[PDB]
Amino acid sequence: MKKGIHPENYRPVVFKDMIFITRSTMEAKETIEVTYPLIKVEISNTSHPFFT
Amino acid sequence: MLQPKKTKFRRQQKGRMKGFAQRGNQLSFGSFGIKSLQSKWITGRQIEAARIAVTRYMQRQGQVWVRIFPDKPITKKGEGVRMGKGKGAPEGFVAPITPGRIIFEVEGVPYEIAKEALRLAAQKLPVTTKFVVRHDYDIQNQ
Amino acid sequence: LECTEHKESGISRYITTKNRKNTTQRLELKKYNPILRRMTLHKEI
Amino acid sequence: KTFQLTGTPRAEFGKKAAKAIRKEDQIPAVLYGGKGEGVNFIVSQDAVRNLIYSPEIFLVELTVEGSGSYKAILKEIQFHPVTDRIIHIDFLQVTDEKPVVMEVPVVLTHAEGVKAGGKLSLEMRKLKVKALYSEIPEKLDIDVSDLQLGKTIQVGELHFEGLTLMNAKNAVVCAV
Amino acid sequence: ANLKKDYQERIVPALMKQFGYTSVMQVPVLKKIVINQGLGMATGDKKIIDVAVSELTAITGQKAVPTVSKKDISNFKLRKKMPIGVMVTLRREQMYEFLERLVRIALPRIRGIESKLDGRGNYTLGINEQIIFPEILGMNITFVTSAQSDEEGYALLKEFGLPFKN
Amino acid sequence: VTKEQRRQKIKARVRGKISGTQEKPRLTVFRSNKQIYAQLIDDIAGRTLASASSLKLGSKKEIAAKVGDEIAKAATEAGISTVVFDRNGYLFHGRIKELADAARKGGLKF
Amino acid sequence: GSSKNGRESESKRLGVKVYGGEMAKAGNILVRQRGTVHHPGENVGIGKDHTLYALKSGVVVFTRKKNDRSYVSIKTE
RNA sequence: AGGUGGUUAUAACGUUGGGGAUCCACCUCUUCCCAUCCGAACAGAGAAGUUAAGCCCAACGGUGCCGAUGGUACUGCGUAGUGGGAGAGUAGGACGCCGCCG
RNA sequence: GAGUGUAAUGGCACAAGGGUGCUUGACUGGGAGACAAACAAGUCGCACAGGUAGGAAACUAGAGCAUAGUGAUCCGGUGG
RNA sequence: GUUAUCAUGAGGUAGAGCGACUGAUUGGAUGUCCAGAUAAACUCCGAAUGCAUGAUA
Ligand SMILES: [Mg+2]
Ligand SMILES: [Mg+2]
Ligand SMILES: [Mg+2]
Ligand SMILES: [Mg+2]
Ligand SMILES: [Mg+2]
Ligand code: NA
Ligand code: NA
Ligand code: NA
Ligand code: NA
Repeated sequence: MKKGIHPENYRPVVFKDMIFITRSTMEAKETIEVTYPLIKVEISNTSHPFFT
Repeated sequence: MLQPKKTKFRRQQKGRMKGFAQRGNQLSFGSFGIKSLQSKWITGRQIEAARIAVTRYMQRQGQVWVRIFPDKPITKKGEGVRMGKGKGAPEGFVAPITPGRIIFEVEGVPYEIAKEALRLAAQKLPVTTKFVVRHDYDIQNQ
Repeated sequence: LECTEHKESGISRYITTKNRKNTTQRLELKKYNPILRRMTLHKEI
Repeated sequence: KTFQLTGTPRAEFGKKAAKAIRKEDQIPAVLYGGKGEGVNFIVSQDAVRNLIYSPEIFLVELTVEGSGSYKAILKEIQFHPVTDRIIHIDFLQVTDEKPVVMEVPVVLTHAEGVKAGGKLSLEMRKLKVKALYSEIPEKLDIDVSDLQLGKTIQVGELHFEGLTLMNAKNAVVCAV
Repeated sequence: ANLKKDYQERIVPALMKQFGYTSVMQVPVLKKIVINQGLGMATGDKKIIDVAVSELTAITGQKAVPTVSKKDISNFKLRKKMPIGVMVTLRREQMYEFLERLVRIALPRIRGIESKLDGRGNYTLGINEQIIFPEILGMNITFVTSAQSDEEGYALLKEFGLPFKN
Repeated sequence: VTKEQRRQKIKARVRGKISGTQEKPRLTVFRSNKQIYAQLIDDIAGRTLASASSLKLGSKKEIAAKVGDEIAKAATEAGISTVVFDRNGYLFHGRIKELADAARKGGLKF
Repeated sequence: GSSKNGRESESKRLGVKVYGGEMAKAGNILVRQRGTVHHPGENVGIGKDHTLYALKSGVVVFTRKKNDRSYVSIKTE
């Protein structure tokens, strides 16, 4: 909350499972139709065997 | 020999025994014991000799309690040493006792054996003593 | 390593101590100048 | 279970009065409990000789002359350090209103099996019990016909009557 | 605000149904997610304390601080001045967004999770690899709940989506 | 540790030097979530000399002015000036400052 | 044969100087103490070495309070 | 059901129940006064919600606290007398008592 | 049951223990009255005038939680 | 000035105690508990005397 110290780039982005926008720092080089910031990931919790 | 595992101080001022014992004048563990009629310092060597004597009697059936522990350091100067120049060479520990304090407690043996076993122990001690039986004792069940 | 100090600037002087290996810069404190009857800066000599 | 005691009135108090009392082979004594103040009176060494010097316990039926008649139990005996003679007694008044803690003898009444060899050992000689004064046994019998090997009967693992075993539960009342 | 709606709109209306509270203030609510890691190796090589700060900030999104020692133990070369820990205390929505970054992507990237709490209802997690997250020498994770026993804590815990076990 | 043990700790620190006599009575304030109160107290006597509050009377800081002024009129009639202001475990800020400022701006040397 | 002892320092003559009931002039020393064995009450001040002294003339009063804490104060008129 | 004092806990701590007219509180959000790694604390802005918790009331001898009478220890004077009289423990007491303001 | 640079003892919760913001009162002229006391020495403390620091203010500040860390006179040095 | 009486005050000795601290310590059941017990440099307690102040004789 303090001005300054907090690092920037913390902007919303939707992760891909291989879609849910979540405020995260990691800004992968991509875009998508706003909610442009996108990151591609491997099997999420929807595809992990034991987790499902 | 009975002595503290460690002490805070190496020397101690020789105190003063004043009156009758107000603690440890009653039997708690056994049914028979011996109690002092004088005030005196009791040494560890005296206690070990008396305990071996009472344990030698009663064969191997019964339990003996020592109800005093020597925690008072004493010293002695020695021959050819004049007065002054500080305290002398250490000489072990003693336990100060006053009249009424119980020394040896015995249980597990009939009345006559206990009376005789503590008589042998009292004859190794520097103070005259007295036999005590607990007031709830039963002469018709031993 | 704690020596006498004399802060200056009749003249106005204040005597005090300080550790010469801990405080290595000359002392400079505001004190009351009796001659001027107001606070002025006194520096070590 | 019952003892007959009587005692004379006591008026003076202090170092001088008490020393003169025992000069006649008497004992100062007090009685207190529940409603009302205490009672100061005098008993004799002959009178209380069989009340205290005994393996038994009794409910003292006390008749203090000049004051009245009550029921009491032994609470505290004061002994001389050297002579081991009685110098003071206080009796707790007992009524049928609330329980009272007292310790009754416990007797190991045959031994279990062949037994481990002359053991049959009574360890805890007395057990604290709280109950109405007219519910306290004269004795605490136990039957011992099980576990002739290394065993122990605890204080908690026993139920006698409408008593209450306050005698430091999870302890050991017999063994071997 | 990803699991925030899922909790207030959906998860809360079920906790009261089962445990049967007479109100809505008796239901457990995790209040913070504390993260920490021990840097005893930094007692002899302290250049790896700043790097931990930089890594411990890209994950949660909010700056962390060093933790100074508190004891004088020679067996760890420890005197009561050294920085040997880095902690971050996420709270309110900051832990809400962080929680979704973990239940979906952290446990999935594991090479599930133990079921044992402190007894007051605070599940703590020590993961031995820091690359389990996207932005990245493990780090502790503690969810301090408003529950009372493990029963109430577990119901709040499993509703979020924590993989847990059995 | 529970929003009150600290306040009582701060209360006793302030009371270590601030009290009230027949002259210079103590000005005491209590801040609730919705209201605000004031009281003039004579510690030697133990009784309250005057009072004001906003229970029966803008944002919360805008209402502390009226409490800070209504306590002046009550003390103005009774003949009180040069009161001493105690924090009562409250930081000197916000609503509490406006109450103190209004009391000073009136007839009291708070 | 020797002693490693034989040392001592001068005693400081500490303690209560004006007892409860007596009259004090302003400035009078009431208690010399190490620490606040006694605490300053009304009209009583404390020095650098915890010396208790009278700020006003009057009657010396001792008073025990919570946790058996002792206070010294002067009763004026 | 609040604020603020006096009385050295017989006043404290705790346990089990009750309480939402209005109050106290938790509660909601950080644009502003102000604050920490974090509106957790502190501060500001509100009344959408609850008595669940703090808080207050009833009952409880549970932990602590108070505590006789008698006897004893010790002791001033004096050479057994003449005066003072503990500590511990036991009967018991105690779930406060009083002022001001709203 | 910790800490309080340093022995021991006494003290400390409104902390005298731990943090930060600003500061130099580790002030000029002072000593009503006491403690202690062979002397020489030692200790605590004013009232108010001048000018400051912190504070919203009340107020506090003539060094440090206290008690050791020391050396007369003669004779010389330095600044007014 | 002294002594007595009354009023007021501050004590930490004798004694006592040890789940009130520190150190030491006995036996049991088994760090937990039940008993037993110690000290110039231990104290949750605590006299008798003595001491200070005022008044009267
Ligand atoms: Mg000395
Ligand atoms: Mg008496
Ligand atoms: Mg003078
Ligand atoms: Mg003694
Ligand atoms: Mg003793
Ligand atoms: Na000497
Ligand atoms: Na006598
Ligand atoms: Na007593
Ligand atoms: Na002990």
